[PDB]
Amino acid sequence: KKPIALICAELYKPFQDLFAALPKDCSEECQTLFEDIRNSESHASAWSSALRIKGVAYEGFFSLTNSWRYIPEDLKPTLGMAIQTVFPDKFEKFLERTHLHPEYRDFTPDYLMCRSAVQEVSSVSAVVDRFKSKSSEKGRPIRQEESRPKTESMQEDIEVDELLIVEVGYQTDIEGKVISDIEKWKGVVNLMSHLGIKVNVLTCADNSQTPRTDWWIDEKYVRLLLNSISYLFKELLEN
Amino acid sequence: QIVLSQSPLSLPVSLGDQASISCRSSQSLLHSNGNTYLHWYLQKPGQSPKLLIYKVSNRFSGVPDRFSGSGSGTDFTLKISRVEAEDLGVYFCSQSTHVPYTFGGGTKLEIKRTVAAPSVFIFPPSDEQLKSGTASVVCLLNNFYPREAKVQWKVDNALQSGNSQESVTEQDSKDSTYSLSSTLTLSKADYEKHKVYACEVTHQGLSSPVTKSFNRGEC
Amino acid sequence: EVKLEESGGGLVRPGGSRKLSCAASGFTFSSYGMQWVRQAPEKGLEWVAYISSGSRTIYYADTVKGRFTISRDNPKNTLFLQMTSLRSEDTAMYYCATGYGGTWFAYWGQGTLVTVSAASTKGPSVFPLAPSSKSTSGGTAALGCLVKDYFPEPVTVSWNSGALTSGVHTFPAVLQSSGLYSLSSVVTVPSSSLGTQTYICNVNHKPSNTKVDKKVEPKS
Ligand SMILES: [Mn+2]
Ligand SMILES: [Mn+2]
Repeated sequence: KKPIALICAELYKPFQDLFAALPKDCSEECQTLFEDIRNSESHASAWSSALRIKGVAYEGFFSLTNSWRYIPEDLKPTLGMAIQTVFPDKFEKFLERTHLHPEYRDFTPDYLMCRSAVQEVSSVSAVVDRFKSKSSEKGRPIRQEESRPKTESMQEDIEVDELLIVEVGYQTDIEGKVISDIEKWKGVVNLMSHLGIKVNVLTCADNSQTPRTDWWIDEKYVRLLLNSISYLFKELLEN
Repeated sequence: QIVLSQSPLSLPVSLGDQASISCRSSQSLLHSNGNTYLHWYLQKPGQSPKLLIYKVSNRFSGVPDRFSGSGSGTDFTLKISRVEAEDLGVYFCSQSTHVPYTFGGGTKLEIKRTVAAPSVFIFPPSDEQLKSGTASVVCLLNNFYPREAKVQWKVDNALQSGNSQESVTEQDSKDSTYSLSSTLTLSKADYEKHKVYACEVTHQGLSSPVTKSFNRGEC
Repeated sequence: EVKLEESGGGLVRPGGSRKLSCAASGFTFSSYGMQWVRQAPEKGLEWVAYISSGSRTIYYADTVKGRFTISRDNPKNTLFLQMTSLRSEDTAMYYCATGYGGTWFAYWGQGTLVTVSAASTKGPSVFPLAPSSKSTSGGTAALGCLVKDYFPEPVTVSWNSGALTSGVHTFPAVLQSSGLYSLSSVVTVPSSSLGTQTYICNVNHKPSNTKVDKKVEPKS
């Protein structure tokens, strides 16, 4: 019965609360998408836009939760960009070993950080332990892999640069999300091991049935998503 | 699971001479961080091991400068420029580039000295032990060099096997000799069934094998 | 002064468990990785386990995997090794060690002896090795003591309460097929002193709280 514009009208408050709490670039992109929904002419157009809001907003709240920078997809660095700027002395041999798999160079994770446009973090190991802790405490599916040349041991007498590669998501099939993510990045990790480059890859996911205290984002942010985008999806179907 | 192969197994060297000990790795010990984690240790007799050299060639603080290390990749060498009496013991290389951390098998540094033939002594069983139903006969090879020696037991000229055991001391710190005990154990009944108990000793310091013996019913 | 001091060794039956400790001093313990290394009697060195400064990274020798646990308590400057499902092959001197800045073994403890066996603790029988013309050479006579069938290992021998040290040779123990140990101690002395100087071998076996003083005199 209800037209789409009227659906957006009814959820004015929830969406105004959502936009107010997202990081600035993330909020703007969601606001544009919301007006695409408001002015949508086809049900397929609205749903696709809602899908974009779901993923973009979730990433904004993942960033806030972790005190990380939200990066719009257009500004997200690729793997090749990370090797170029963080491990320049190995970039040429990175190119050679990617000749049979050149799409590796263009892999663009949600977050691509390095230890102190690649973002900097204070400790990679702390993030990994955070993820492994919540996986072990709350049963949350993750996948994790670290590169390792041969059977090399960690060392105490020198520091090396390292990368942390994180994939996040908001979607129903949580197990499938992390299984497919780690599978996609497995070849890169093996490659990194052969280059002597230390990397960790992390993947995790939430869905709308995850207990509110158990998400990878702060519970306050869970309510904002459920009160806005999640109802929007409900209301798009009914009407 | 790097295998470290040391050579030689035993190294006799005169005081004041140079010694060289080799450690070969089954794969390269170059770590991706650019360092090579091959290290060298000495275990003196009865003591805990002691670090000499770390990461191929860095002498550990306080270690005498007669010790040095070199090498790269899979081939490494420990040198003692001028051997001192206190360098007696077992030298080990070990690696910590890869997990598991692994050790070489050990090289025993021996202080060379002039040949010394053993003094050979024999001890019948004590009456106290014999009352208990057992008879141990002890043959002692005292203060000899080099270490190679052969000791066998003959009871009424029949060679014994399966009833003796031997033990050798560490090279003496002051005179650089070895001593060896060989102990023949018989039941009391077996012991009293025979007369001649003989220890036969072969050592390069002797002009021929020496048989030291006693007759049971004699003193 | 950097020091590492192990404790907790002793005798365990096969299948059993034991926990070792290592007390560290002289350096900021919590900043450095710590390790265990062992040495079976008369054999070479064998690395056991590694634990990073903040316990994040742990490595084990394949022969102890699923049986041993390494851990530490940084506020208490203590390193631990929990051993379970012990086997006779685990019998060894256990050392703690650290690189104090690397994965090499720069500092070592004095070690603590773990014996895995079902033999029961037993003090030695001590028998004289009497001097005779069959143990004499020149102006020199040899005598000694047979230290038979004790367990577990640690045994100490002295002569005349430690006063007689020149010419003493105490041999390394041999593990017998029975599961007990035996050794001899010998000494060479002037043959002129026989019958005027008394010779006593003093045998201490702390694990059984046994002390034996055996006088050794010429066989008559
Ligand atoms: Mn993405
Ligand atoms: Mn994603």
